[PDB]
Amino acid sequence: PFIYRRRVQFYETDAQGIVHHSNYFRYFEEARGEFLRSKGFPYSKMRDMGLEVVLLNAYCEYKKPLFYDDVFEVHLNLEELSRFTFTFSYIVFKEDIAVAKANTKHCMVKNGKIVSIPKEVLEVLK
Amino acid sequence: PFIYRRRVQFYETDAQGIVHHSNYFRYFEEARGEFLRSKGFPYSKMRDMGLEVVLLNAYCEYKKPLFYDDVFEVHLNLEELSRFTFTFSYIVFKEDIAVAKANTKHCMVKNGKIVSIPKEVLEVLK
Amino acid sequence: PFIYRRRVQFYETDAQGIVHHSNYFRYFEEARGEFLRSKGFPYSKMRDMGLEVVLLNAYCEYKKPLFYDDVFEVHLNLEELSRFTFTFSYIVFKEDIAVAKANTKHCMVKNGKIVSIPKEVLEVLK
Amino acid sequence: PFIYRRRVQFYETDAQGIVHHSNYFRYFEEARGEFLRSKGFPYSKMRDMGLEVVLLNAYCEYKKPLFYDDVFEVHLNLEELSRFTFTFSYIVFKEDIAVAKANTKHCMVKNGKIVSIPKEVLEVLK
Repeated sequence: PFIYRRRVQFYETDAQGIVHHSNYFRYFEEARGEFLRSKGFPYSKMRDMGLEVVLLNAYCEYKKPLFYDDVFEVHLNLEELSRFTFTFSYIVFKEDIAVAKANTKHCMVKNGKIVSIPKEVLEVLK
Repeated sequence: PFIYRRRVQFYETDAQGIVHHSNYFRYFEEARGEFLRSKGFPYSKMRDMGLEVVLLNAYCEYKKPLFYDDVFEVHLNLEELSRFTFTFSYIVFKEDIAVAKANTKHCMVKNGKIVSIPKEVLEVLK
Repeated sequence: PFIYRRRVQFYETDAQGIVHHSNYFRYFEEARGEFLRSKGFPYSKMRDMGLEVVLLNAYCEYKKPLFYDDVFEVHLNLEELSRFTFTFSYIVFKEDIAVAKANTKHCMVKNGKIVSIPKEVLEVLK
Repeated sequence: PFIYRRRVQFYETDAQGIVHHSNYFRYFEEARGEFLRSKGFPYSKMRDMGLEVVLLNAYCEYKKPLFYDDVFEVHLNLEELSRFTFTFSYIVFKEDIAVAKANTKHCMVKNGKIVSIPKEVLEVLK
């Protein structure tokens, strides 16, 4: 898997003393960005071409909480890649333990229209 | 449905010029809270008993974006209610149009253990 | 003063069990947006005139915390209005107690350049 | 100065295409946490000693914007250290340009009461 390792910041918690559920999606976005950066085609360069990566749906299942200052890892895997869309899966680990699992499906946009994924992008995703 | 009506704030947008996907989960939480408040058993009073409502999983599908200052409505429906858990469904409307759909499943916790849903809570959920 | 009323949402808290200090600036932004809307000249209309209101500096003094589900008011007052800038002050009240005080200073841009505040905009600020 | 390095995440931007002003206070919090960790006395350890660091006031002056994917540094400096309070200042640099300047003032509590800053804590702040 591609691994993104991250520490919980205080502002990411809520009054329950855990990381708020909505912030997991932010962590997944950070992981996707580092995935692309690490492969040498950062999302920022995609945006310079006039490409947008559009989120279609997202799912997260929450098994155990994350606390302030916990070190955790998001292990990302490409699940599906078609002409128009791609799907990532994510497992969030803390110590030995899967603390959450998720997935996100995406498509791509240029000049206000859905475009098939450029071969240059297929290369880094694959 | 229970209806929650809300306007998009500037800080809820990102550089794509849309509401960031993670904020939809925050909007659903606001809707759940107003649902309970409106039925006269706000979540805050549940927390005073020493009850926690725990999110198990969440899903959102994104059909059309929301923009800064858009007025939108979250229409909430109780989908499932068992001894231990409950599931809400959500449709986000803007003007005539379903802009996203979602669901969240929850359970309840007291004194570090999963508890069956108190009859008082069943009453307001139903 | 212009009065903006608001309830604290659960995601606005952190593990300290209080509203995270950064969110106060979001509440002030909401208050400014409601003030401009009340005047019949929402910020969205300004954006449709190729204008941006740019924040110069911000300060907040935190006296007492806000907790999840607290109802509070933000009292907004214009402090300064000049050719190019304006300054608002804010007092956040909970029940009849001042819980925080703040101020923000702003200017306006068009075409990536600083413009004199349009006369139509001075009219609603004053 | 203590140097904290950071990259802008997409969710930290707003529709203006810049980092929302409220997020700067989150970056400063991250910088403080890294400073304390570097000293072998993370804030999490303080929490395990029934202590809380409470923010008194905060100020930020915004000179130039940060954009999505910008790498920047926060230079943290202790400005004041007294029996009960301490003050940090911050300069945010992008490339070699100061983009923002700020400061935060803090005190410490235990049992819901203000305590003198422990000697062990003064030792790592100084």
